[PDB]
Amino acid sequence: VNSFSGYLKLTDNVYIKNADIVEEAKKVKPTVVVNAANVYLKHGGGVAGALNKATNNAMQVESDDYIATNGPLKVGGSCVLSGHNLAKHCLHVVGPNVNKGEDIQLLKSAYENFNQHEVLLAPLLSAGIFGADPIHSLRVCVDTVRTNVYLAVFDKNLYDKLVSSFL
Ligand SMILES: COc1cncc(C(=O)NCCNC(=O)c2ncccc2O)c1
Repeated sequence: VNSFSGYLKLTDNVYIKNADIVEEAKKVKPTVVVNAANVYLKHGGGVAGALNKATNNAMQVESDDYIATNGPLKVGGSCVLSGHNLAKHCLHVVGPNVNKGEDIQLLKSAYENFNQHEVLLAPLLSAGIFGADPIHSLRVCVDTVRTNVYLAVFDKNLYDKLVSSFL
């Protein structure tokens, strides 16, 4: 038993809710919150901008030190940093950005990072400003992630579509 509340169960291990991931993180304090990161960990907008804003820019300060030491992530890759006031840890995962021409097949590799964590609160990778089809992202999630994932979908209209079209 865990503290996540109000989720619709899609599969044995995947759950989904219409929620603001920032508000959900502040209430649950999960072990892991997933950020929709880019390779530079520049948290300017979308999920990343909202998570970073909720940390009062501490996420960005930590991220800049990470990049200065390690260089950029790979598309499809990830790193574990602090969750600040939102979670114990933040798993920064780089899904392919369609608006940059990145290969959508890398979406499966991106979701594989979730398997290193027993339970996660996460957004749909490559959705929103990353330009992928969220229905496709949900399908890849269900077919790739084997650990317990609680998906927060900000847009109510999208949440209902995602639910109604789920196979
Ligand atoms: C590319 O295919 C698509 C099909 N249908 C919908 C989308 C989409 O992402 N729509 C934007 C949904 N809104 C939000 O996520 C949102 N989040 C936070 C605050 C306010 C907000 O409106 C994409």
